[PDB]
Amino acid sequence: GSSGSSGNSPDTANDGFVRLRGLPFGCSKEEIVQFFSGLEIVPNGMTLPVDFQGRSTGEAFVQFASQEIAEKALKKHKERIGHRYIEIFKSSRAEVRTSGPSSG
Repeated sequence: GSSGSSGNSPDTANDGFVRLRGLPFGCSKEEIVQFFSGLEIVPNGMTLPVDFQGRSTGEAFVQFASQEIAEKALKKHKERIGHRYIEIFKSSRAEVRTSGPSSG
Protein backbone atom coordinates (compact mmCIF):
# COMPACT_ATOMS: atom_id res chain seq x y z
CA GLY A 1 0.00 0.00 0.00
CA SER A 2 0.89 3.69 0.18
CA SER A 3 1.58 5.52 -3.08
CA GLY A 4 2.57 9.13 -3.68
CA SER A 5 5.37 11.64 -4.20
CA SER A 6 4.09 15.22 -4.15
CA GLY A 7 6.35 17.75 -5.85
CA ASN A 8 7.18 16.64 -9.39
CA SER A 9 6.39 19.65 -11.58
CA PRO A 10 6.03 19.37 -15.38
CA ASP A 11 9.29 18.73 -17.24
CA THR A 12 12.07 18.67 -14.64
CA ALA A 13 14.88 16.27 -13.79
CA ASN A 14 14.85 12.59 -14.75
CA ASP A 15 16.60 11.91 -18.06
CA GLY A 16 14.39 8.87 -18.57
CA PHE A 17 16.65 6.03 -17.45
CA VAL A 18 15.35 2.54 -16.69
CA ARG A 19 16.68 -0.73 -15.29
CA LEU A 20 15.84 -4.17 -16.69
CA ARG A 21 15.95 -7.44 -14.76
CA GLY A 22 15.62 -10.96 -16.15
CA LEU A 23 16.90 -10.45 -19.69
CA PRO A 24 16.90 -13.43 -22.09
CA PHE A 25 20.01 -15.29 -23.24
CA GLY A 26 22.11 -13.11 -25.54
CA CYS A 27 19.88 -10.13 -24.82
CA SER A 28 21.23 -7.11 -26.70
CA LYS A 29 20.12 -3.72 -28.01
CA GLU A 30 18.97 -5.34 -31.25
CA GLU A 31 16.31 -7.00 -29.10
CA ILE A 32 15.79 -4.06 -26.75
CA VAL A 33 15.42 -1.25 -29.29
CA GLN A 34 12.55 -3.28 -30.75
CA PHE A 35 11.22 -4.37 -27.36
CA PHE A 36 10.48 -0.68 -26.86
CA SER A 37 8.70 -0.23 -30.19
CA GLY A 38 6.87 3.08 -30.51
CA LEU A 39 9.23 4.64 -27.98
CA GLU A 40 12.20 6.86 -28.85
CA ILE A 41 15.59 6.16 -27.28
CA VAL A 42 18.87 8.06 -27.52
CA PRO A 43 21.84 6.67 -29.49
CA ASN A 44 24.32 4.66 -27.41
CA GLY A 45 22.10 5.26 -24.39
CA MET A 46 22.01 1.62 -23.31
CA THR A 47 24.20 -0.34 -20.90
CA LEU A 48 24.53 -4.12 -20.63
CA PRO A 49 26.93 -5.36 -17.91
CA VAL A 50 28.26 -8.91 -17.57
CA ASP A 51 29.85 -11.36 -15.14
CA PHE A 52 33.54 -11.89 -14.43
CA GLN A 53 33.72 -14.05 -17.55
CA GLY A 54 31.43 -11.87 -19.65
CA ARG A 55 28.12 -13.63 -19.06
CA SER A 56 25.13 -11.29 -19.19
CA THR A 57 23.85 -10.50 -15.70
CA GLY A 58 20.25 -10.33 -16.89
CA GLU A 59 20.45 -6.60 -16.20
CA ALA A 60 20.53 -3.52 -18.44
CA PHE A 61 20.06 0.25 -18.38
CA VAL A 62 18.26 2.18 -21.12
CA GLN A 63 18.09 5.96 -21.53
CA PHE A 64 14.92 7.34 -23.10
CA ALA A 65 14.87 10.67 -24.95
CA SER A 66 12.98 12.01 -21.94
CA GLN A 67 10.95 11.05 -18.87
CA GLU A 68 7.71 11.33 -20.85
CA ILE A 69 9.02 8.41 -22.90
CA ALA A 70 10.39 6.59 -19.85
CA GLU A 71 6.97 6.23 -18.24
CA LYS A 72 5.50 4.76 -21.43
CA ALA A 73 8.17 2.07 -21.15
CA LEU A 74 7.56 1.51 -17.43
CA LYS A 75 4.13 0.07 -18.23
CA LYS A 76 6.07 -2.58 -20.15
CA HIS A 77 7.04 -4.20 -16.85
CA LYS A 78 7.14 -7.99 -16.54
CA GLU A 79 7.14 -7.95 -20.34
CA ARG A 80 8.80 -11.17 -21.50
CA ILE A 81 10.92 -11.17 -24.66
CA GLY A 82 10.67 -14.53 -26.39
CA HIS A 83 10.32 -16.52 -23.17
CA ARG A 84 11.72 -14.51 -20.27
CA TYR A 85 9.75 -11.96 -18.26
CA ILE A 86 11.51 -8.59 -18.07
CA GLU A 87 11.39 -6.48 -14.91
CA ILE A 88 11.62 -2.73 -15.54
CA PHE A 89 12.42 -0.30 -12.73
CA LYS A 90 12.80 3.46 -13.11
CA SER A 91 16.49 4.34 -12.80
CA SER A 92 18.91 7.23 -13.33
CA ARG A 93 22.11 7.83 -15.29
CA ALA A 94 23.94 8.43 -12.01
CA GLU A 95 23.05 4.93 -10.84
CA VAL A 96 24.42 3.27 -13.98
CA ARG A 97 27.92 2.40 -12.79
CA THR A 98 30.78 3.43 -15.07
CA SER A 99 33.97 3.13 -13.02
CA GLY A 100 34.07 6.52 -11.33
CA PRO A 101 32.42 8.92 -8.86
CA SER A 102 29.01 8.50 -10.49
CA SER A 103 27.36 6.77 -7.54
CA GLY A 104 24.80 7.46 -4.82
